Amino acid sequence: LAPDIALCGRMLTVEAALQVAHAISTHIARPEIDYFVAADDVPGEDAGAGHIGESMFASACFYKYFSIDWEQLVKNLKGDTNLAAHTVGAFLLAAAKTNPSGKQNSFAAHNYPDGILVEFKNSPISYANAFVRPVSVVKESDLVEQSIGQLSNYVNDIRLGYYDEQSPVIGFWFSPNNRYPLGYKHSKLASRNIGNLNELVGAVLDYIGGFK
Amino acid sequence: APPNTLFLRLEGALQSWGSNEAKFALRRTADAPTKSGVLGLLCAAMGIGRAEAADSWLPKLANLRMGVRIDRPGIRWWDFHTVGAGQKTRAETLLSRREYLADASFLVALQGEPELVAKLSAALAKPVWAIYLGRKSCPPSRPVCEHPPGFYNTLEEALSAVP
Amino acid sequence: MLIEIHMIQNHSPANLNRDDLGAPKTCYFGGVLRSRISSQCIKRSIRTSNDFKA
Amino acid sequence: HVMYNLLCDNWVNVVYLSGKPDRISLVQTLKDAHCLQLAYSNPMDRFTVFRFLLALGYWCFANTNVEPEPDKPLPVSWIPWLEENKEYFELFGDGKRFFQADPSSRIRAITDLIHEIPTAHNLCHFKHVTDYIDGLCEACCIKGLLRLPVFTTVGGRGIGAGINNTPPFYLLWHANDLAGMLAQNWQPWDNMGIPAWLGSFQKESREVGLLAGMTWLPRKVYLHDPVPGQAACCSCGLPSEALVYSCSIEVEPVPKGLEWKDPHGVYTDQGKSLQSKIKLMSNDRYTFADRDWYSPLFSYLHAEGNSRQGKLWLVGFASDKAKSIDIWDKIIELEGTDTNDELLAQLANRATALNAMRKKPLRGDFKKSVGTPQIADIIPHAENRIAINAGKMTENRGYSWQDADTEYGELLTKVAYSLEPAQTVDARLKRGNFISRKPWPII
Ligand SMILES: [Zn+2]
Repeated sequence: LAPDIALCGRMLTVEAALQVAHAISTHIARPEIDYFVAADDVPGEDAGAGHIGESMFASACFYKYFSIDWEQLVKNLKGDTNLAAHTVGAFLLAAAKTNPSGKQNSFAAHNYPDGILVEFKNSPISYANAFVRPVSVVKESDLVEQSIGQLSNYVNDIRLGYYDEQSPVIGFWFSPNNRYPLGYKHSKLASRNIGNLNELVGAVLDYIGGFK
Repeated sequence: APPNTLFLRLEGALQSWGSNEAKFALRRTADAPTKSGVLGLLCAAMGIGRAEAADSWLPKLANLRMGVRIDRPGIRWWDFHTVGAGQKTRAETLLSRREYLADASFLVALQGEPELVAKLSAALAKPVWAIYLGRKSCPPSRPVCEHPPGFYNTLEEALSAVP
Repeated sequence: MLIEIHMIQNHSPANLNRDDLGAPKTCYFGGVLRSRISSQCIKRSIRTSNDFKA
Repeated sequence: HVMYNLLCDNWVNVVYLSGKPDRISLVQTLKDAHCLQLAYSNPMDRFTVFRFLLALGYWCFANTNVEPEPDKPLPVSWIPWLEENKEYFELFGDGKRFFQADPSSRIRAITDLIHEIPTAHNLCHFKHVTDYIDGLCEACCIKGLLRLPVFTTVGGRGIGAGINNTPPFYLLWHANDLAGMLAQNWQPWDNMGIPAWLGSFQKESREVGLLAGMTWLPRKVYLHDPVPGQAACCSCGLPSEALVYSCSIEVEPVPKGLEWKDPHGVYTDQGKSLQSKIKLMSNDRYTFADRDWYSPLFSYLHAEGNSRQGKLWLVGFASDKAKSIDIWDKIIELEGTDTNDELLAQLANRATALNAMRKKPLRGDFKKSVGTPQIADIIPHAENRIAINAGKMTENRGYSWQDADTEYGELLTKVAYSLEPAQTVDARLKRGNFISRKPWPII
């Protein structure tokens, strides 16, 4: 009855709930190379035999998508709805404040999300078609703001095209201290734009069943 | 007129419809959605498990005629996937390669009985379980239930009423 | 009910996923090359984490 | 006792040209060999099934002197002859068994004869089973038995694999019907060796023959009695009533210095087997490009094989030492003329050409660099586009290496826009110089 088995899946029927998709950047990939040299602490000053190597690195703005099945998680816990809500909140915190461990002792890219949008709908979808044009940076903008703007435009188009049919959609856009709003006007492109992770977890939990 | 065919749109950033040549480690997409692939998507849409589907639901669903139209034929991309055994017991790591179809779009038309098509289209508007494209790490980028059914004709005629 | 979470995350110059050679993992979308962090890498970081253990 | 004969019971799954899959026995198969097609998921399974069918036809022709004709179901006086000796094709018998031997004391699981299903030690991913609890039905056991003479790996202790040691590429000519398929590959020899499945171990001399070569038994094998139940097997998955859960396998070495040329084998220069050098990791002197169809298209087209005979079919099984890596197959339309040897030898070097392409660094550093790894990501897509016109490429009847070099142009521009992203002027010249990379044919 552990959370680590019911939500994520088997350790190594038991069908899970997560749908972690591949994180795809919103612009042209720019791979760069580094010419390191394995220097010697002892001077020596002889027998050079050049120690030139190469290591590749990159910097990107990734768009990440996750899904959670509520009915499957409830069936996995067989009725503990409070535990299901707690696991959803724990995953909402973890997926926001956890980074991969690959080569973080030499690059230390401990960055944080610049905006999280939580949505509830019947059919599944991914807003990957928003960045079919690679993001080009201009004078009065940066990469993050333009990516968020393209996401806002795609959300606007989707809610203009795929909406109603006795099924309104609900958004829960979040940004740290509201520094990156999701568009301007247009009913704020979603419901309340809030500026705290704890408030986002609380809003989702109180929307699902009025949980704690 | 009662509906005859059903339309499915399969398009995502990555997708993979495996084939029989994937036997040990290398997993390959063929070129396009297969009948067994889309008839697991439909089965997961109406919430039929792996058991209880072979005896009842699969024989009726396999009695269909389907055709796939291909736009943006896709670029095959390979992925170095490692499965860590341990972290029998050993510290070994298993290596494999998996193929994906990047930037692809497929239109599937399934033609058959009217009320079966109506039930399938009613199930697709709100699927019971999660719907992916071949592998669970590949969600759709456009809604699967995007085109309406109709009393069309044979599959060449059914694969012409979509822009 | 189907909860969906979307995130936009800009990263410092790093190398979070690798091929068998050493380059960062990439993919193709929209006519260009895009840096990619794989699905099974993200699921392994979320699992077995101190946040997910506390 | 327990009765199970090859001819009496249905164990071959085929598909008719009318679209109806079915499972039928041996007597029905050769009765209607001109109206169906063998349908096996694993290409090696149908290859060994065809090889056993060809060997049986060779023996019956050797004992009836009837040459099969095209478009006929089969020659007459073959079904009654196979019914004459129906006791020889016995499984789970008393004293007479088919493709089996004495009851050795060593006991092994039934999953050792199946390569795709994991066995003791190693790992068990991609196939969730356990030993002695998952069994094999009455057809998959014969499937594993027929795979013995041609796809036996080297293994650990007990290095001696079989008559071909490391399993090489197996090339054969295709058709659209089973009776038609046997006609293209019907090449009787001067002597039809000796039977090797007639219940005799038959210690021969140094020189062996076709009937004693195609039916080799590198390991002594004995299958246990069926166990009642209802579960399905781990290979084909059809629910049944009986299953086999264990077997007696002990290794046996072939005599050294044996003389045997495989009719469907490929050899490099001195009889060493040409295997498939496809792996998972990209290392030095190998860049992963998949579909090693170009590798065996020189030796097979150099020793009494420079004909058309319809279309060619390559079956390739790749393994290192004991561990199996992959199995694949490729069809090729081969209705062209002869080819110059130099260009064909250059064609059968694409792996080295692509590795030399990948190993070149971006600006020039040498030492031991991996070159440009972003090129290695686009190679398996460009090679799959070239393989569409694989029939034209071999005989230069509309295709060439210089024609194939234009496929990389569409993708190297997209790679260069990422490798030199600056909007300056020297970046444009760097992109223009990087776009021009093409593979270089070497021998
Ligand atoms: Zn079976």
